[PDB]
Amino acid sequence: MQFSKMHGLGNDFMVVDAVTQNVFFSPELIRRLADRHLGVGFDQLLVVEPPYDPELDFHYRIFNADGSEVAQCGNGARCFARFVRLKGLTNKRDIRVSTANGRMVLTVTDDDLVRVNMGEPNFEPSAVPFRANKAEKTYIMRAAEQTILCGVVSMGNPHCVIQVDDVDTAAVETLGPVLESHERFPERANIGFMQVVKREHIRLRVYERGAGETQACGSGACAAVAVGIQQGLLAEEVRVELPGGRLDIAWKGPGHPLYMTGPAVHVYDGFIHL
Amino acid sequence: MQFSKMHGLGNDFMVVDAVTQNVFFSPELIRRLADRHLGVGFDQLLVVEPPYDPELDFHYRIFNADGSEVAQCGNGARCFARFVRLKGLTNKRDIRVSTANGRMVLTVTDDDLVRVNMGEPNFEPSAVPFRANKAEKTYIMRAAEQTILCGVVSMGNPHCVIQVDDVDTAAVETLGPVLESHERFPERANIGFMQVVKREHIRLRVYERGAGETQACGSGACAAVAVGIQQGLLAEEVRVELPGGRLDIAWKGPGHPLYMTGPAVHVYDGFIHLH
Repeated sequence: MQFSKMHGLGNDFMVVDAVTQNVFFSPELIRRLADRHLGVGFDQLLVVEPPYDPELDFHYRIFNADGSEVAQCGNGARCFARFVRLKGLTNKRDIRVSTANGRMVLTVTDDDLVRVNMGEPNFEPSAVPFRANKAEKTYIMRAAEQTILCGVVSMGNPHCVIQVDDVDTAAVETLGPVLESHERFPERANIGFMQVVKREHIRLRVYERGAGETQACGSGACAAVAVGIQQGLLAEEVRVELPGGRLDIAWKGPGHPLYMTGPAVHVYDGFIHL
Repeated sequence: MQFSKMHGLGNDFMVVDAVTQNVFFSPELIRRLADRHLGVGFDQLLVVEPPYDPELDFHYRIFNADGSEVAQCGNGARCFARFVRLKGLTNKRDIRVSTANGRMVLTVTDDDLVRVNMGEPNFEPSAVPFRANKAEKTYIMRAAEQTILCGVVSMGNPHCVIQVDDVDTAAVETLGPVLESHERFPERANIGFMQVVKREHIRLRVYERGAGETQACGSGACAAVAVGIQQGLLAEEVRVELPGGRLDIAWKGPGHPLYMTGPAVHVYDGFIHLH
Protein backbone atom coordinates (compact mmCIF):
# COMPACT_ATOMS: atom_id res chain seq x y z
CA MET A 1 0.00 0.00 0.00
CA GLN A 2 1.44 3.33 -1.14
CA PHE A 3 1.00 6.24 1.27
CA SER A 4 2.19 9.79 1.86
CA LYS A 5 3.14 11.31 5.12
CA MET A 6 2.03 14.88 5.57
CA HIS A 7 1.40 17.52 8.24
CA GLY A 8 -0.60 20.70 8.60
CA LEU A 9 1.36 22.85 11.09
CA GLY A 10 2.64 19.74 12.92
CA ASN A 11 -0.65 17.79 13.07
CA ASP A 12 0.51 14.75 11.16
CA PHE A 13 -1.29 12.40 8.72
CA MET A 14 -0.82 9.21 6.91
CA VAL A 15 -2.62 9.85 3.56
CA VAL A 16 -3.69 7.06 1.24
CA ASP A 17 -4.88 7.01 -2.39
CA ALA A 18 -7.81 4.60 -2.45
CA VAL A 19 -8.84 5.91 -5.88
CA THR A 20 -6.20 4.08 -7.97
CA GLN A 21 -5.34 1.36 -5.35
CA ASN A 22 -7.42 -1.26 -3.55
CA VAL A 23 -6.94 -0.37 0.06
CA PHE A 24 -8.39 -2.29 3.02
CA PHE A 25 -8.38 -1.24 6.65
CA SER A 26 -9.61 -2.63 9.94
CA PRO A 27 -9.58 -0.78 13.26
CA GLU A 28 -6.73 -2.99 14.52
CA LEU A 29 -4.63 -2.33 11.44
CA ILE A 30 -5.12 1.42 11.77
CA ARG A 31 -4.02 1.20 15.43
CA ARG A 32 -0.88 -0.74 14.44
CA LEU A 33 -0.06 1.75 11.62
CA ALA A 34 -0.54 4.79 13.89
CA ASP A 35 2.03 3.43 16.38
CA ARG A 36 5.18 5.61 16.02
CA HIS A 37 7.62 2.68 16.61
CA LEU A 38 5.84 -0.34 15.17
CA GLY A 39 4.01 1.48 12.34
CA VAL A 40 4.11 4.58 10.17
CA GLY A 41 3.37 6.93 13.12
CA PHE A 42 0.57 9.50 12.79
CA ASP A 43 -2.16 11.41 14.66
CA GLN A 44 -4.76 10.69 11.91
CA LEU A 45 -5.22 8.52 8.75
CA LEU A 46 -6.79 10.22 5.70
CA VAL A 47 -8.16 7.95 3.02
CA VAL A 48 -9.00 9.47 -0.41
CA GLU A 49 -11.82 7.84 -2.35
CA PRO A 50 -13.71 8.24 -5.62
CA PRO A 51 -16.77 10.53 -5.52
CA TYR A 52 -19.54 8.23 -6.93
CA ASP A 53 -21.23 11.57 -7.96
CA PRO A 54 -20.62 13.68 -11.09
CA GLU A 55 -20.65 16.90 -9.01
CA LEU A 56 -17.73 15.77 -6.82
CA ASP A 57 -14.06 15.06 -7.43
CA PHE A 58 -13.42 12.95 -4.28
CA HIS A 59 -14.67 11.62 -0.99
CA TYR A 60 -12.38 11.46 2.02
CA ARG A 61 -12.56 9.82 5.44
CA ILE A 62 -10.36 10.50 8.47
CA PHE A 63 -9.60 7.98 11.18
CA ASN A 64 -7.98 8.69 14.52
CA ALA A 65 -5.11 6.63 16.02
CA ASP A 66 -7.66 4.41 17.90
CA GLY A 67 -9.05 3.39 14.56
CA SER A 68 -12.39 5.22 14.79
CA GLU A 69 -13.71 7.67 12.18
CA VAL A 70 -13.42 11.47 12.86
CA ALA A 71 -15.97 14.10 11.69
CA GLN A 72 -14.32 17.55 10.94
CA CYS A 73 -10.59 18.15 10.47
CA GLY A 74 -9.41 21.13 8.38
CA ASN A 75 -5.67 20.29 8.85
CA GLY A 76 -7.04 17.19 7.11
CA ALA A 77 -8.67 19.28 4.38
CA ARG A 78 -5.40 20.99 3.50
CA CYS A 79 -3.34 17.79 3.47
CA PHE A 80 -6.07 16.18 1.29
CA ALA A 81 -6.03 19.03 -1.29
CA ARG A 82 -2.27 19.06 -1.69
CA PHE A 83 -2.10 15.27 -1.69
CA VAL A 84 -4.50 14.79 -4.63
CA ARG A 85 -2.56 17.46 -6.64
CA LEU A 86 0.92 16.08 -5.73
CA LYS A 87 -0.12 12.52 -6.59
CA GLY A 88 -1.69 13.56 -9.92
CA LEU A 89 -5.15 12.30 -8.87
CA THR A 90 -6.44 15.73 -9.95
CA ASN A 91 -5.08 18.93 -11.50
CA LYS A 92 -7.95 21.17 -10.41
CA ARG A 93 -7.41 24.43 -8.47
CA ASP A 94 -10.91 24.18 -6.97
CA ILE A 95 -11.51 20.66 -5.67
CA ARG A 96 -15.02 19.46 -4.85
CA VAL A 97 -15.08 16.95 -1.96
CA SER A 98 -17.56 15.13 0.27
CA THR A 99 -16.61 14.27 3.86
CA ALA A 100 -18.35 13.10 7.04
CA ASN A 101 -19.17 16.83 7.61
CA GLY A 102 -20.85 17.33 4.19
CA ARG A 103 -19.68 18.81 0.84
CA MET A 104 -16.93 21.39 0.38
CA VAL A 105 -14.88 23.18 -2.29
CA LEU A 106 -11.13 23.51 -1.48
CA THR A 107 -8.87 25.93 -3.36
CA VAL A 108 -5.18 25.33 -3.85
CA THR A 109 -3.48 28.72 -4.25
CA ASP A 110 -0.50 29.79 -6.36
CA ASP A 111 1.81 29.64 -3.36
CA ASP A 112 0.73 26.03 -2.60
CA LEU A 113 -1.47 26.94 0.35
CA VAL A 114 -4.99 25.60 0.66
CA ARG A 115 -8.04 27.75 1.35
CA VAL A 116 -10.83 26.09 3.34
CA ASN A 117 -14.45 27.37 3.62
CA MET A 118 -15.02 26.86 7.33
CA GLY A 119 -18.68 27.97 7.21
CA GLU A 120 -20.25 30.94 9.02
CA PRO A 121 -19.17 31.42 12.67
CA ASN A 122 -22.19 30.89 14.86
CA PHE A 123 -22.25 33.21 17.97
CA GLU A 124 -25.56 31.86 19.32
CA PRO A 125 -24.84 30.43 22.84
CA SER A 126 -27.19 27.45 22.42
CA ALA A 127 -25.23 26.47 19.28
CA VAL A 128 -21.88 26.45 21.03
CA PRO A 129 -23.10 25.15 23.54
CA PHE A 130 -22.47 27.96 26.11
CA ARG A 131 -24.61 28.97 29.14
CA ALA A 132 -25.46 32.71 28.71
CA ASN A 133 -28.53 35.02 28.81
CA LYS A 134 -28.19 35.75 25.05
CA ALA A 135 -25.47 36.44 22.44
CA GLU A 136 -23.09 39.24 23.51
CA LYS A 137 -19.86 40.51 21.93
CA THR A 138 -18.06 40.13 25.27
CA TYR A 139 -18.99 37.98 28.24
CA ILE A 140 -17.69 38.26 31.78
CA MET A 141 -16.67 34.86 33.09
CA ARG A 142 -15.34 33.84 36.45
CA ALA A 143 -12.37 31.48 36.57
CA ALA A 144 -12.12 31.07 40.34
CA GLU A 145 -10.93 34.45 41.70
CA GLN A 146 -10.11 35.80 38.24
CA THR A 147 -12.48 37.91 36.16
CA ILE A 148 -12.20 36.99 32.45
CA LEU A 149 -13.57 38.94 29.46
CA CYS A 150 -14.05 36.68 26.45
CA GLY A 151 -15.96 36.11 23.18
CA VAL A 152 -17.54 32.73 22.56
CA VAL A 153 -18.27 31.24 19.17
CA SER A 154 -18.94 27.93 17.40
CA MET A 155 -16.97 26.94 14.32
CA GLY A 156 -18.80 23.58 14.39
CA ASN A 157 -16.86 23.10 17.66
CA PRO A 158 -16.88 25.38 20.76
CA HIS A 159 -14.41 28.21 21.40
CA CYS A 160 -13.82 30.68 24.17
CA VAL A 161 -11.45 33.52 23.05
CA ILE A 162 -9.59 35.74 25.55
CA GLN A 163 -7.59 38.80 24.60
CA VAL A 164 -4.16 38.91 26.31
CA ASP A 165 -1.32 41.45 26.24
CA ASP A 166 1.27 38.83 25.37
CA VAL A 167 0.69 35.18 24.46
CA ASP A 168 4.07 34.24 25.96
CA THR A 169 2.98 35.32 29.44
CA ALA A 170 -0.65 34.26 29.13
CA ALA A 171 -1.71 31.96 31.98
CA VAL A 172 -2.50 29.13 29.52
CA GLU A 173 -1.36 26.25 31.79
CA THR A 174 -3.56 27.40 34.68
CA LEU A 175 -6.49 29.27 33.11
CA GLY A 176 -6.76 26.81 30.15
CA PRO A 177 -7.87 23.79 32.25
CA VAL A 178 -10.26 25.87 34.39
CA LEU A 179 -12.00 27.36 31.34
CA GLU A 180 -11.87 24.18 29.14
CA SER A 181 -14.16 22.37 31.60
CA HIS A 182 -15.97 25.40 33.03
CA GLU A 183 -19.60 24.79 34.18
CA ARG A 184 -20.75 27.22 31.43
CA PHE A 185 -19.49 24.90 28.72
CA PRO A 186 -21.69 21.76 28.82
CA GLU A 187 -19.53 20.09 26.15
CA ARG A 188 -16.30 21.85 27.21
CA ALA A 189 -14.45 24.37 24.98
CA ASN A 190 -11.29 25.19 23.15
CA ILE A 191 -9.69 28.16 24.94
CA GLY A 192 -7.88 30.69 22.82
CA PHE A 193 -5.42 33.29 24.17
CA MET A 194 -5.21 35.99 21.57
CA GLN A 195 -2.61 38.78 21.39
CA VAL A 196 -3.54 41.49 18.96
CA VAL A 197 -0.35 42.70 17.32
CA LYS A 198 -2.02 44.79 14.59
CA ARG A 199 -5.55 44.78 13.21
CA GLU A 200 -4.13 42.36 10.60
CA HIS A 201 -1.97 40.20 12.86
CA ILE A 202 -2.56 38.13 15.96
CA ARG A 203 -0.50 35.64 17.93
CA LEU A 204 -2.50 32.80 19.38
CA ARG A 205 -2.22 29.92 21.80
CA VAL A 206 -5.00 27.42 22.13
CA TYR A 207 -5.82 25.08 25.01
CA GLU A 208 -7.79 22.39 23.13
CA ARG A 209 -10.81 20.57 24.35
CA GLY A 210 -9.56 17.32 25.85
CA ALA A 211 -5.98 17.82 24.65
CA GLY A 212 -4.41 20.89 26.35
CA GLU A 213 -2.07 23.19 24.47
CA THR A 214 -1.50 22.13 20.86
CA GLN A 215 0.86 23.49 18.15
CA ALA A 216 -1.84 24.55 15.80
CA CYS A 217 -5.60 24.44 16.17
CA GLY A 218 -6.97 25.86 12.82
CA SER A 219 -10.54 26.03 14.14
CA GLY A 220 -9.22 28.04 17.15
CA ALA A 221 -7.48 30.41 14.72
CA CYS A 222 -10.80 30.89 12.83
CA ALA A 223 -12.66 31.43 16.14
CA ALA A 224 -10.18 33.95 17.52
CA VAL A 225 -10.40 35.99 14.32
CA ALA A 226 -14.19 35.79 14.16
CA VAL A 227 -14.37 36.98 17.82
CA GLY A 228 -11.76 39.70 17.29
CA ILE A 229 -13.64 40.87 14.16
CA GLN A 230 -16.94 41.00 16.04
CA GLN A 231 -15.33 42.89 18.93
CA GLY A 232 -14.07 45.62 16.56
CA LEU A 233 -10.39 44.67 17.06
CA LEU A 234 -9.53 43.10 13.73
CA ALA A 235 -9.57 43.72 10.00
CA GLU A 236 -11.24 41.38 7.55
CA GLU A 237 -8.00 39.52 6.63
CA VAL A 238 -5.80 38.49 9.55
CA ARG A 239 -2.47 36.71 9.86
CA VAL A 240 -2.57 34.25 12.76
CA GLU A 241 0.68 33.02 14.32
CA LEU A 242 0.29 29.78 16.24
CA PRO A 243 3.17 27.82 17.76
CA GLY A 244 3.31 25.49 14.69
CA GLY A 245 3.23 28.38 12.19
CA ARG A 246 0.99 30.67 10.16
CA LEU A 247 -2.66 30.64 9.02
CA ASP A 248 -4.47 33.44 7.24
CA ILE A 249 -8.10 34.05 8.06
CA ALA A 250 -10.57 36.09 5.93
CA TRP A 251 -14.10 36.95 7.03
CA LYS A 252 -16.51 39.64 5.91
CA GLY A 253 -18.75 39.24 8.98
CA PRO A 254 -22.29 37.96 9.65
CA GLY A 255 -23.98 36.59 6.50
CA HIS A 256 -20.62 35.30 5.20
CA PRO A 257 -18.51 32.18 5.43
CA LEU A 258 -15.12 32.45 7.08
CA TYR A 259 -12.08 31.25 5.09
CA MET A 260 -8.91 29.66 6.50
CA THR A 261 -5.76 29.53 4.32
CA GLY A 262 -2.93 27.34 5.45
CA PRO A 263 -0.05 25.10 4.46
CA ALA A 264 0.15 21.36 4.11
CA VAL A 265 3.62 19.86 4.04
CA HIS A 266 4.49 16.72 2.22
CA VAL A 267 7.18 14.93 4.25
CA TYR A 268 7.83 11.63 2.46
CA ASP A 269 6.20 8.82 0.41
CA GLY A 270 6.19 5.22 1.52
CA PHE A 271 5.04 1.71 0.79
CA ILE A 272 3.94 -0.56 3.67
CA HIS A 273 4.52 -4.29 4.00
CA LEU A 274 1.64 -5.48 3.95
CA MET B 1 16.70 9.57 -0.79
CA GLN B 2 15.34 5.99 -0.41
CA PHE B 3 15.15 4.66 3.14
CA SER B 4 13.59 1.76 5.07
CA LYS B 5 11.92 1.94 8.47
CA MET B 6 12.85 -0.97 10.74
CA HIS B 7 12.92 -1.98 14.41
CA GLY B 8 14.32 -4.72 16.60
CA LEU B 9 11.35 -5.05 19.07
CA GLY B 10 12.42 -1.81 20.81
CA ASN B 11 13.86 1.42 19.51
CA ASP B 12 13.17 2.07 15.77
CA PHE B 13 15.54 2.99 12.94
CA MET B 14 15.56 4.87 9.72
CA VAL B 15 17.92 2.73 7.61
CA VAL B 16 19.60 4.10 4.53
CA ASP B 17 21.60 2.42 1.75
CA ALA B 18 24.66 4.69 1.11
CA VAL B 19 26.05 2.07 -1.34
CA THR B 20 23.77 2.66 -4.38
CA GLN B 21 22.86 6.28 -3.74
CA ASN B 22 24.69 9.34 -2.38
CA VAL B 23 23.54 10.01 1.20
CA PHE B 24 24.37 13.45 2.67
CA PHE B 25 23.52 14.38 6.25
CA SER B 26 24.20 17.21 8.68
CA PRO B 27 23.57 17.08 12.42
CA GLU B 28 20.60 19.39 11.98
CA LEU B 29 19.09 17.36 9.11
CA ILE B 30 19.23 14.22 11.23
CA ARG B 31 17.38 16.08 14.06
CA ARG B 32 14.67 17.26 11.64
CA LEU B 33 14.30 13.75 10.17
CA ALA B 34 14.08 12.07 13.58
CA ASP B 35 11.13 14.29 14.53
CA ARG B 36 8.04 12.09 14.68
CA HIS B 37 5.62 14.82 13.52
CA LEU B 38 7.71 16.89 11.22
CA GLY B 39 9.98 14.16 9.86
CA VAL B 40 10.25 10.40 9.40
CA GLY B 41 10.25 9.68 13.16
CA PHE B 42 12.97 7.36 14.58
CA ASP B 43 15.23 6.81 17.55
CA GLN B 44 18.38 6.15 15.51
CA LEU B 45 19.60 6.54 11.91
CA LEU B 46 21.52 3.56 10.45
CA VAL B 47 23.72 4.31 7.43
CA VAL B 48 24.94 1.29 5.34
CA GLU B 49 28.17 1.93 3.50
CA PRO B 50 30.53 0.05 1.19
CA PRO B 51 33.43 -1.59 3.00
CA TYR B 52 36.66 0.42 3.33
CA ASP B 53 38.63 -2.80 3.79
CA PRO B 54 38.51 -5.54 1.07
CA GLU B 55 38.25 -7.99 3.98
CA LEU B 56 34.76 -6.69 4.91
CA ASP B 57 31.40 -6.71 3.18
CA PHE B 58 30.04 -3.38 4.56
CA HIS B 59 30.68 -0.62 7.07
CA TYR B 60 27.81 0.86 9.08
CA ARG B 61 27.37 3.86 11.22
CA ILE B 62 24.63 4.97 13.56
CA PHE B 63 23.49 8.43 14.61
CA ASN B 64 21.05 9.28 17.41
CA ALA B 65 18.07 11.65 17.11
CA ASP B 66 20.40 14.51 18.27
CA GLY B 67 22.44 13.96 15.15
CA SER B 68 25.54 12.63 16.88
CA GLU B 69 27.27 9.30 16.13
CA VAL B 70 26.61 6.35 18.48
CA ALA B 71 29.22 3.71 19.11
CA GLN B 72 27.58 0.87 21.02
CA CYS B 73 28.46 -2.82 20.38
CA GLY B 74 25.72 -4.65 18.46
CA ASN B 75 23.51 -1.57 18.25
CA GLY B 76 21.40 -1.75 15.02
CA ALA B 77 23.20 -5.01 14.07
CA ARG B 78 20.07 -7.09 13.52
CA CYS B 79 18.38 -4.41 11.39
CA PHE B 80 21.59 -3.91 9.42
CA ALA B 81 21.99 -7.64 8.51
CA ARG B 82 18.31 -8.03 7.51
CA PHE B 83 18.42 -4.70 5.57
CA VAL B 84 21.41 -5.58 3.35
CA ARG B 85 19.68 -8.85 2.40
CA LEU B 86 16.20 -7.40 1.79
CA LYS B 87 17.67 -4.48 -0.23
CA GLY B 88 19.68 -7.02 -2.40
CA LEU B 89 23.03 -5.54 -1.40
CA THR B 90 24.18 -9.07 -0.59
CA ASN B 91 23.06 -12.69 -0.56
CA LYS B 92 25.50 -13.74 2.16
CA ARG B 93 24.12 -15.17 5.45
CA ASP B 94 27.48 -14.57 7.18
CA ILE B 95 28.15 -10.87 6.82
CA ARG B 96 31.51 -9.27 7.82
CA VAL B 97 31.04 -5.67 8.83
CA SER B 98 33.06 -2.83 10.34
CA THR B 99 31.42 -0.41 12.81
CA ALA B 100 32.50 2.35 15.22
CA ASN B 101 33.14 -0.55 17.67
CA GLY B 102 35.35 -2.66 15.45
CA ARG B 103 34.72 -5.57 13.10
CA MET B 104 32.06 -8.24 13.46
CA VAL B 105 30.63 -11.21 11.71
CA LEU B 106 26.85 -11.28 11.75
CA THR B 107 24.89 -14.44 11.01
CA VAL B 108 21.38 -14.57 9.60
CA THR B 109 19.81 -17.87 10.74
CA ASP B 110 17.44 -20.18 8.85
CA ASP B 111 14.44 -18.52 10.45
CA ASP B 112 15.72 -15.05 9.41
CA LEU B 113 16.87 -14.01 12.92
CA VAL B 114 20.23 -12.44 13.38
CA ARG B 115 22.98 -13.64 15.75
CA VAL B 116 25.27 -10.96 17.11
CA ASN B 117 28.52 -11.42 19.02
CA MET B 118 28.14 -8.82 21.83
CA GLY B 119 31.70 -9.28 23.24
CA GLU B 120 32.55 -10.60 26.71
CA PRO B 121 30.43 -9.20 29.61
CA ASN B 122 32.71 -7.13 31.90
CA PHE B 123 31.88 -7.39 35.60
CA GLU B 124 34.69 -5.03 36.83
CA PRO B 125 33.03 -2.14 38.68
CA SER B 126 35.55 0.36 37.20
CA ALA B 127 34.44 -0.65 33.68
CA VAL B 128 30.71 -0.07 34.33
CA PRO B 129 31.32 2.50 35.92
CA PHE B 130 29.98 1.42 39.32
CA ARG B 131 31.03 2.48 42.82
CA ALA B 132 31.83 -0.68 44.81
CA ASN B 133 34.72 -2.13 46.88
CA LYS B 134 35.53 -4.75 44.20
CA ALA B 135 33.70 -7.13 41.79
CA GLU B 136 31.15 -9.28 43.68
CA LYS B 137 28.42 -11.63 42.39
CA THR B 138 25.74 -9.78 44.37
CA TYR B 139 25.76 -6.23 45.76
CA ILE B 140 23.55 -4.72 48.44
CA MET B 141 22.17 -1.36 47.34
CA ARG B 142 20.07 1.26 49.19
CA ALA B 143 16.79 2.25 47.44
CA ALA B 144 14.66 4.29 49.87
CA GLU B 145 13.77 2.11 52.89
CA GLN B 146 14.30 -0.97 50.74
CA THR B 147 17.47 -3.08 50.47
CA ILE B 148 18.05 -4.18 46.86
CA LEU B 149 20.19 -7.15 45.88
CA CYS B 150 21.59 -6.83 42.38
CA GLY B 151 24.31 -7.89 39.96
CA VAL B 152 26.21 -5.23 37.97
CA VAL B 153 27.79 -5.66 34.54
CA SER B 154 29.02 -3.77 31.50
CA MET B 155 27.98 -4.79 28.03
CA GLY B 156 29.80 -1.69 26.60
CA ASN B 157 27.06 0.14 28.60
CA PRO B 158 26.09 -0.01 32.36
CA HIS B 159 23.52 -2.47 33.76
CA CYS B 160 22.11 -3.21 37.13
CA VAL B 161 20.10 -6.41 37.26
CA ILE B 162 17.64 -7.24 40.07
CA GLN B 163 15.85 -10.55 40.46
CA VAL B 164 12.08 -10.33 41.01
CA ASP B 165 9.30 -12.82 41.65
CA ASP B 166 7.15 -11.53 38.83
CA VAL B 167 7.98 -8.83 36.27
CA ASP B 168 4.30 -7.77 36.23
CA THR B 169 4.26 -6.89 39.95
CA ALA B 170 7.81 -5.49 39.90
CA ALA B 171 8.18 -1.90 41.15
CA VAL B 172 9.68 -0.81 37.82
CA GLU B 173 7.97 2.60 37.91
CA THR B 174 9.33 3.49 41.35
CA LEU B 175 12.54 1.46 41.84
CA GLY B 176 13.62 2.12 38.22
CA PRO B 177 14.28 5.86 38.33
CA VAL B 178 15.80 5.56 41.79
CA LEU B 179 18.41 3.03 40.60
CA GLU B 180 18.81 4.62 37.16
CA SER B 181 20.42 7.77 38.55
CA HIS B 182 21.72 6.26 41.77
CA GLU B 183 24.81 8.07 42.99
CA ARG B 184 26.79 4.77 42.79
CA PHE B 185 26.44 4.85 38.99
CA PRO B 186 28.58 7.82 37.85
CA GLU B 187 27.21 7.49 34.29
CA ARG B 188 23.74 6.16 35.24
CA ALA B 189 22.57 2.58 34.57
CA ASN B 190 20.02 0.51 32.72
CA ILE B 191 17.92 -1.24 35.39
CA GLY B 192 16.82 -4.81 34.71
CA PHE B 193 14.01 -6.56 36.56
CA MET B 194 14.53 -10.23 35.96
CA GLN B 195 12.09 -13.01 36.67
CA VAL B 196 13.67 -16.46 36.43
CA VAL B 197 11.05 -18.79 35.03
CA LYS B 198 13.51 -21.65 34.76
CA ARG B 199 17.23 -22.02 34.11
CA GLU B 200 16.62 -21.60 30.34
CA HIS B 201 13.99 -18.85 30.49
CA ILE B 202 13.57 -15.41 32.00
CA ARG B 203 11.05 -12.61 31.74
CA LEU B 204 12.55 -9.15 31.80
CA ARG B 205 11.63 -5.49 32.07
CA VAL B 206 14.25 -2.80 31.53
CA TYR B 207 14.26 0.77 32.78
CA GLU B 208 16.77 2.35 30.39
CA ARG B 209 19.38 4.98 31.12
CA GLY B 210 17.80 8.35 30.27
CA ALA B 211 14.62 6.96 28.68
CA GLY B 212 12.60 4.87 31.19
CA GLU B 213 10.98 1.55 30.36
CA THR B 214 11.14 0.36 26.74
CA GLN B 215 9.59 -2.60 24.97
CA ALA B 216 12.98 -4.32 24.43
CA CYS B 217 16.54 -3.53 25.41
CA GLY B 218 18.89 -5.98 23.71
CA SER B 219 21.86 -5.03 25.79
CA GLY B 220 19.69 -5.28 28.93
CA ALA B 221 18.70 -8.82 27.86
CA CYS B 222 22.42 -9.68 27.51
CA ALA B 223 23.28 -8.18 30.86
CA ALA B 224 20.42 -9.95 32.70
CA VAL B 225 21.48 -13.39 31.41
CA ALA B 226 25.20 -12.66 32.07
CA VAL B 227 24.35 -11.72 35.69
CA GLY B 228 21.97 -14.67 36.08
CA ILE B 229 24.63 -17.02 34.72
CA GLN B 230 27.21 -15.61 37.13
CA GLN B 231 24.83 -15.91 40.07
CA GLY B 232 24.32 -19.65 39.29
CA LEU B 233 20.66 -19.12 38.35
CA LEU B 234 20.80 -19.66 34.57
CA ALA B 235 21.84 -22.17 31.88
CA GLU B 236 24.19 -21.31 29.03
CA GLU B 237 21.32 -20.68 26.58
CA VAL B 238 18.44 -18.52 27.73
CA ARG B 239 15.20 -17.43 26.21
CA VAL B 240 14.43 -13.84 27.25
CA GLU B 241 10.85 -12.56 27.10
CA LEU B 242 10.59 -8.78 27.00
CA PRO B 243 7.35 -6.80 26.63
CA GLY B 244 8.20 -6.37 22.90
CA GLY B 245 8.97 -10.05 22.28
CA ARG B 246 11.73 -12.67 22.47
CA LEU B 247 15.54 -12.63 22.34
CA ASP B 248 17.84 -15.60 22.88
CA ILE B 249 21.14 -15.23 24.67
CA ALA B 250 24.01 -17.74 24.70
CA TRP B 251 27.08 -17.37 26.89
CA LYS B 252 29.61 -19.95 28.05
CA GLY B 253 30.81 -17.70 30.83
CA PRO B 254 34.06 -15.84 31.60
CA GLY B 255 36.61 -16.15 28.77
CA HIS B 256 33.83 -16.31 26.13
CA PRO B 257 31.85 -13.81 24.09
CA LEU B 258 28.11 -13.57 24.69
CA TYR B 259 25.80 -13.97 21.66
CA MET B 260 22.38 -12.39 21.26
CA THR B 261 19.92 -13.67 18.66
CA GLY B 262 16.81 -11.75 17.69
CA PRO B 263 14.51 -10.41 14.95
CA ALA B 264 14.47 -7.21 12.92
CA VAL B 265 11.15 -6.15 11.46
CA HIS B 266 10.90 -4.26 8.17
CA VAL B 267 7.96 -1.81 8.54
CA TYR B 268 7.88 0.19 5.30
CA ASP B 269 10.11 1.63 2.57
CA GLY B 270 10.13 5.33 1.82
CA PHE B 271 11.50 8.12 -0.32
CA ILE B 272 12.18 11.60 1.04
CA HIS B 273 13.14 14.73 -1.05
CA LEU B 274 15.94 16.57 0.72
CA HIS B 275 15.68 19.85 -1.36
